[PDB]
Amino acid sequence: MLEAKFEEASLFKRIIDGFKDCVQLVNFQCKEDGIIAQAVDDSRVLLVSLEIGVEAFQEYRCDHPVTLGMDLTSLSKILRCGNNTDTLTLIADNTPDSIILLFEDTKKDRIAEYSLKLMDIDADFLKIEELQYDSTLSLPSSEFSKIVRDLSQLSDSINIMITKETIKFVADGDIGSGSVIIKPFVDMEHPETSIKLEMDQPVDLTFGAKYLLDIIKGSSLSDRVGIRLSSEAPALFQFDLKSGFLQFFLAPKFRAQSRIGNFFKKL
Amino acid sequence: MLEAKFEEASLFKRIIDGFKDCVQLVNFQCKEDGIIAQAVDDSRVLLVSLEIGVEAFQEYRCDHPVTLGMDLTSLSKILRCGNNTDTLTLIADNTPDSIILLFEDTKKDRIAEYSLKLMDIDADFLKIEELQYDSTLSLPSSEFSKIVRDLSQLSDSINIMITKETIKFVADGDIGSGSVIIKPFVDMEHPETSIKLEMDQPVDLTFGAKYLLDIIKGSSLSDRVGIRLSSEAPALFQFDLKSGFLQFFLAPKFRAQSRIGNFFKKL
Amino acid sequence: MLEAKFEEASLFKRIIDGFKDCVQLVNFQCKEDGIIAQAVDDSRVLLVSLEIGVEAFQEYRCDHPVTLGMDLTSLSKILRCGNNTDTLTLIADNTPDSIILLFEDTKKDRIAEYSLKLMDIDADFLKIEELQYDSTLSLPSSEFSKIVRDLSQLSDSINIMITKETIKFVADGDIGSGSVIIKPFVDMEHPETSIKLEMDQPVDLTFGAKYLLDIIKGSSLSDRVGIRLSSEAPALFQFDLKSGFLQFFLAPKFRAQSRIGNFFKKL
Repeated sequence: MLEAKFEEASLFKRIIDGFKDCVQLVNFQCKEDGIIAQAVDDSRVLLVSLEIGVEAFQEYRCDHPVTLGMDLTSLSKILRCGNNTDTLTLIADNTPDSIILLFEDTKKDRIAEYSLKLMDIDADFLKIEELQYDSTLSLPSSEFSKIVRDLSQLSDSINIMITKETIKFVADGDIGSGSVIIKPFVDMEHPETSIKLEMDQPVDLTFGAKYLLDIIKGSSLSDRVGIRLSSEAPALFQFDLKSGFLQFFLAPKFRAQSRIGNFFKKL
Repeated sequence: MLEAKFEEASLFKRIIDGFKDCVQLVNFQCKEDGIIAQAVDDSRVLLVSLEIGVEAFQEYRCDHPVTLGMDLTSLSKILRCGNNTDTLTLIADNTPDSIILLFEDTKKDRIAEYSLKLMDIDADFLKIEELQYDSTLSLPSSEFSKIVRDLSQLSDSINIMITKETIKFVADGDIGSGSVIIKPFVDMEHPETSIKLEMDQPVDLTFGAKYLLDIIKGSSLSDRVGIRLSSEAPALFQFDLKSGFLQFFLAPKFRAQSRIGNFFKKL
Repeated sequence: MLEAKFEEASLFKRIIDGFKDCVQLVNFQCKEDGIIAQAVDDSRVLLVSLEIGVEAFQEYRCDHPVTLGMDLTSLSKILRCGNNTDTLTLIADNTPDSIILLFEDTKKDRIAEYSLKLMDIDADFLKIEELQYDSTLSLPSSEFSKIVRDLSQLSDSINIMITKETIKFVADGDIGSGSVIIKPFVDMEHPETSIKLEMDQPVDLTFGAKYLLDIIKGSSLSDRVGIRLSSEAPALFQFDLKSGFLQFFLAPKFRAQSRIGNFFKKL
């Protein structure tokens, strides 16, 4: 038996929005420490990884570990039934063939109970390699999605280059090219805006703009994206949650598109 | 000679919007005490019925009874030409071959005189029965249409069930289920937020969501919808005007779509 | 070498927006006194002509006169970048094969630099002899596009008739017809809402509503359009900038559309 209550239903909606469009059929495995999910797009270059701590809920309790296979686009149909600020409680049984979503309003005399039919999804789970990154940076999610959205008009590839307190996004395509250069700074007056490069080695990696355009959809979960780049492993884009996170692992282009399985092996 | 005058043109526009998406070709009957209209969907499940009392006009004069056959989508093209706040004056002659719409502003000697060609529409007036309904309820137009819009994600059929001070909407479909339970409560704080119910008899009917979604388009005429349900009659959805109304009669599904002609016969 | 700076990038976006939908491949000629552009639609009915004086730039310099052939729809992709209020600097070389667009934000130390590949466009330039117009008028750009957008609901032709302190737009079509008449006046409380007419002879011209709908897109540049109509010359619609303008020369219909090339000959 599972009983997870979100203080505001919009949170679980913003989370699910964060990686539908990249993958549609996801296994949500509910443990007693929270809910985790992992999924790889059909091109095998982008790996979504979800972690929600018990702490992120108003109340959470999972008797046994349970796997909830869900179609994200049908789940998001249900998740638009909220009143944005409603009490969303995910509830399920022992060997559930369906989960229940119970939207509660504070005004009471008003409760809505939706049932999502579950699905059997084969689970290819890939151990995420504990690895050190050459250059880890952090910037407001707001400005990153604007950098990505601008340059993707110009090319199918965006390149990230970290050199000595220089972060350089470049896109070169048929109609032309673009550069946006940002340098690390703290503005304590309003500190939710610092660019924090930390560079061991310089890194020059190129990614498909299409995957980055799906990654920036996680911006609705955190004020700042943390990006961690390594010369020869997938890049980590991370949006931080109340006490979990949404992580996109992006196989870079070396430029041949490499696949995420060339770094991460099955369980 | 007909000279109807809406001090605010927006009101004849919100009226037509309430059922342009339901029936296209409608006959507007203009007599001495006001205007009536009646139309049935091409599937003969929905019966729209319009009534505008004279009191709803700022000025109104109709010498002898006149019928205006109109293509609602062409009328709505013209009705989108105002400033919302213009005084729209509806005008016609004897044996009218076209109607006149006269938008007047109060912020300038501005007059946009439009002419809509009239149309010959076969009259299919059906009598109305409205026998003592087992149960009648009323709720905010806002709250009703969101209930309908939510559940229609889940199934093609919405079922309404009235019991002791409990109104239950339920939708059962391929991806899952949804039910909303509301309880009558009258609330002096603000009168617009009161759910009213009178159950002489408990009653449950199932309707096509596709039709309900056209019915909720009437939300733009009153802040509250009135619903009247009986076991062997069509359901009555009613949006009230200042001395008028727009009503939808909906043939229920009792697993089969029944057609309104099994309840209403010709004139 | 060319260095043209807009104080706000917003201006060059709304300028290009004003006629990207009318012609796609435009030659922008930078002389030292500013930038000029002229282009004709594929139907040879509408002639766009642009003029930006240096007075319109925050900063401006052009050593030798240079022509930049540009694809407007590719240019507007770049012009969608930046923060609308950045300092956009247009930059070019001797025989430039590319333009450089430099978005600066006057708040942080961030510079975004785009390069647009140029285009080889044959300079179909027309000598323009505007002559005397029988009638010239001016009204709010707001009100003109609302008149045009309204009346094109009804027909493919809109007729403008100037006669005795009366401006009369008429549209006659299949579903019906509409006429709006405006009279010349002045309200000093708000002096940008005034209709100004000056008539030597009355004029009655008919235009294609498709062309008018592209012309009204210039409203994003000025609060007022100036219209000048003569009997057998194209109509002039003009939106004024601080030091320059965007003007449309529109070959009238006489039931038959004339071609701009029947009034203006090659250079």
